[PDB]
Amino acid sequence: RRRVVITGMGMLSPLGLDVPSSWEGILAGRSGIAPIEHMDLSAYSTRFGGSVKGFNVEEYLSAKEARKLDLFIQYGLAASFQAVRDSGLEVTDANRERIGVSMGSGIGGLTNIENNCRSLFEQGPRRISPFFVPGSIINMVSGFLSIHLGLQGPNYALTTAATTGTHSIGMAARNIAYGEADVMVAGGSEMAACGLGLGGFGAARALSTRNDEPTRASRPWDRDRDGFVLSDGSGALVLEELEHARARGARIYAELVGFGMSGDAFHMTAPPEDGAGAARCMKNALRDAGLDPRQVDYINAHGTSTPAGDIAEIAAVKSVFGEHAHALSMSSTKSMTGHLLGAAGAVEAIFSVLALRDQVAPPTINLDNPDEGCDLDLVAHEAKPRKIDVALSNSFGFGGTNGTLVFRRFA
Amino acid sequence: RRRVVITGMGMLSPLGLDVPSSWEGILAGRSGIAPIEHMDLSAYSTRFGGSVKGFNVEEYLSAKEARKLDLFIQYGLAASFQAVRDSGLEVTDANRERIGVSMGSGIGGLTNIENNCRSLFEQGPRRISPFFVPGSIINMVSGFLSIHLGLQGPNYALTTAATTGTHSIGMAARNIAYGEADVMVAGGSEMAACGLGLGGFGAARALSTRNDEPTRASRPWDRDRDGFVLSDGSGALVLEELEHARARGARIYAELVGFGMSGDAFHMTAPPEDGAGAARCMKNALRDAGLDPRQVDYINAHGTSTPAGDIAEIAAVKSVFGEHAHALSMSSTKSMTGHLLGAAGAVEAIFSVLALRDQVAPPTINLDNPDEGCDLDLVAHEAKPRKIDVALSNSFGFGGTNGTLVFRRFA
Ligand SMILES: CC(C)NC(=O)c1cc[nH]n1
Ligand SMILES: CC(C)NC(=O)c1cc[nH]n1
Repeated sequence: RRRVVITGMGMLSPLGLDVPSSWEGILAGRSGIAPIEHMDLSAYSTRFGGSVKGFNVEEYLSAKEARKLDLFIQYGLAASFQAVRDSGLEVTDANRERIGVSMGSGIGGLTNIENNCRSLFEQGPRRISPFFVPGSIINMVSGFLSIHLGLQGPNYALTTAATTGTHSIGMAARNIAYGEADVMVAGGSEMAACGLGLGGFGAARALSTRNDEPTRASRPWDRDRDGFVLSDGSGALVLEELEHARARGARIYAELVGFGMSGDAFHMTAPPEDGAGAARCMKNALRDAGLDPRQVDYINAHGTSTPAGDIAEIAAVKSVFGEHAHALSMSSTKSMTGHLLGAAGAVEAIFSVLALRDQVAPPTINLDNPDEGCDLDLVAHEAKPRKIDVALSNSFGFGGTNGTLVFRRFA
Repeated sequence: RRRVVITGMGMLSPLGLDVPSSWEGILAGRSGIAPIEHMDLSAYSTRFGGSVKGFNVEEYLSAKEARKLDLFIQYGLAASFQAVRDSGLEVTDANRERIGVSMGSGIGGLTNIENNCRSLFEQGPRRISPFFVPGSIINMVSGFLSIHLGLQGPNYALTTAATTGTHSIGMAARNIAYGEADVMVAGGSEMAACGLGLGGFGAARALSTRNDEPTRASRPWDRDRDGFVLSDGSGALVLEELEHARARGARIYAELVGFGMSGDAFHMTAPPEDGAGAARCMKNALRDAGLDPRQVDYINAHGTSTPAGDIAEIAAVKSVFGEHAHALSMSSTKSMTGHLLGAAGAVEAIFSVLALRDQVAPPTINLDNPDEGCDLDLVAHEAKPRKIDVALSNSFGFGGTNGTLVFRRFA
């Protein structure tokens, strides 16, 4: 089985329009959460979220091309273009069949759907945009990236709710490991802040309603948590076979050593109280990496700020790591970014890789009063410089679909 | 030890095809910035700039000669011919060895290089013009001017990015001071508005992207500034030893009393936040002039409309001038002209000399909301008649290369 390394990273998040600006916010404990400006939400129970501020699509695409694409596609292409530039890779006739794309989304083009739905109900079907389908379907980040850069390798898209970015990266790594590609651009994107998004998650009572203090709403493992915060953006990584990277003198950030999956097979939105599914998934990833639990230094948690979810993840980490659960550091960067849904696993993979580069555990902000049994090192309030050789990233999605990635300092 | 005065000036700018037309625009607060007409930029993130409008090279050169020369050389020769005519100097066998030229450029013949590169890639090397080298190299403004007018004195060219025009004038003044010339034609020219120029500065994210309001894009010290505006043109001055000027009854505009240089030694494109390099450079120029900071009445700023640059220049002016920083007037004429790069220091030297002639500080247009700490007299919006005995002109360039000129009312 071939080794897979990370040679390029790209991002849009509520904290920044690139990786270095986002990471500066993470290490400073900055919130990207604010009242939403782009629609009137006076009728909604949640009126805040994590928006991308000041995005200029014309840095990436012509105004002509951009007009045809939903925001989630613009965001996915921005992160992908950043990652490919960051990698330094040159695409040629000799390698274009060996370079593929796996960029996913949880909910896809809900804004475009809403806008075309308005035209349809008011004025009938002949008002629908000709670009409605190709500019809204989830696989068009992978499609449009492949067309723009001439990538002819495996071309697909995952949609697994909060697990999307984690599955996208893990399965792209499998393509490289088993020899069906040498390079993959993998990750996810999301822009679900429309009436149907805030209204839909609101109707399921999944969202924090702390409208008076939006920056305090996302509070993983805190006793006063009341649901997740909806956020927008994108993450992309260039995954590359090790000898391919070495041959061209690529800068290597870290090694992707492990990928695990499981299903809870329990409930449509609630985890089992002991997080048994999450425990199996983390053990599967560590076994894939050939690592003992005692070798893990940092966990980037799922940690969405939900009553049932946050405590199930603690139970799963205690089950897998035993006494070592009190030696590792675990934090939820969703305390600062909110929940990017299909992009969460992509941006959190990048944060896990930068924790390895910079030897620092990002904080869990807003952890004022840890709940019953939440007695691990959850890196409350402030970043913690420490030794990190192995970093684990968890994603648990609606339906009980679980994914874990394991990254290692490269040697 | 000899005194140096200005006896002739010439210009092409986005505001006019000569000095008086350009200065009328400056004092009226007119913008020279517009959507670019000479190429299709529909695919670029910046689609506007400061173009020279209605330039006729046949006013200066035969069609034969002009066809051999890049636009930046045509522009440099136009300004130089204007300055020499303006000075009234007669070139003879008795003085031609005592008259030299120092005309520079930041980027030089990028248009010609791009056009010859197209021929080379499509049709191979025998399609390259025989005039490609002598018609594109930066020293051919000095070369062609010397041949056309029979000037046999010191003959050279500076290339120091945004500092080019300032270094060119200061070093020409040193030649006269030290006795190696009695007259120098000095300044700079630029025409970087080709695909490689807009594309190159765009790729570095150095340019404003305010395509919806081009005349509002250049907004030095304004909280909503987002990078510089690329502009084209040329400036030339006839510098002359004082007794030489007096003897022939020359009209004297002003005295060039000081020239200072420094390097930031900090970063390739960013200044130090406190502008320590700019402060050393201004002090060096004042020490050269034998002036105290309290004697400065007007500063023509570098003021390019960049986030880091504009606030560094304020810090440097506060450091050098102390309480007097609130008594002098400082403005950026790039608010109107945009950034002429290698020509910026030449056209801004001319504006500093005319501020002395006319006793008026040109405005900083578009200064709607001055940023934190930008609380000096920045001559917002409208020209300000006032007493000006001493005017300073600043230029700070890529690489941290700094130059300052000091001009005085002549007595
Ligand atoms: C999103 C739901 C189904 N899952 C969890 O919150 C969770 C926590 C631990 N294992 N699973
Ligand atoms: C062009 C860059 C390198 N320099 C400045 O903008 C600047 C401002 C004050 N000192 N330096």
